[PDB]
Amino acid sequence: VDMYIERAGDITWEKDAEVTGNSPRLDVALDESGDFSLVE
Amino acid sequence: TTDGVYRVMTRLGSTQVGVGVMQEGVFHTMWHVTKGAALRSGEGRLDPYWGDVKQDLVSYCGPWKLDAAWDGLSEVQLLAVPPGERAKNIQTLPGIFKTKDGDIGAVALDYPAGTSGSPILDKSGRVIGLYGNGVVIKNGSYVSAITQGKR
Ligand SMILES: NCC[C@@H]1CCCC1(F)F
Repeated sequence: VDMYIERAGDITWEKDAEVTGNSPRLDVALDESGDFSLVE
Repeated sequence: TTDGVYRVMTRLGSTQVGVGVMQEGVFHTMWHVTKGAALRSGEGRLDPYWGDVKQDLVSYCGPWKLDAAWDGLSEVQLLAVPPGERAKNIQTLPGIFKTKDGDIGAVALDYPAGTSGSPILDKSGRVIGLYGNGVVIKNGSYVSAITQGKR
């Protein structure tokens, strides 16, 4: 299984970016396997 | 070895399994993308150097170099590199993961799995973390932590 990388761009901020998405505030826990889960 | 954002590909045909960041000679991606396997870059090989399953992060060729953090107030940009698509910037105001150990920025953006490892940027262009470890809220909406390592 060949895993390989290809360059896709510079790391830059773009002044003309599409803007979208909410900003939810969530209670979460992070377990030993790196998995986030919701908490109540 | 050039600074930049990179696709992580696997092989019949090829498939994009994720994305990563080259900075200061070190390649940064998420553990779940590569599981720590070595990577080919042209005719050269990149060997894993550090990784941690709980943080879901791995670095190649040297220690983790990215250390900028979300300022908690400002919009950020996901520099998404989806499979089959040109790198593109998506601007958003992060929400928050509140945890017993402190708060983590989170972006409520849902891109294909092969986008995991895409960098999230602050206004100065610094990588404040990587996209693709997160949680699902209601109606199948995914929310990604802004996952940053330690330099
Ligand atoms: N291919 C082995 C993976 C290594 C050992 C644990 C950390 C690491 F991901 F770099």
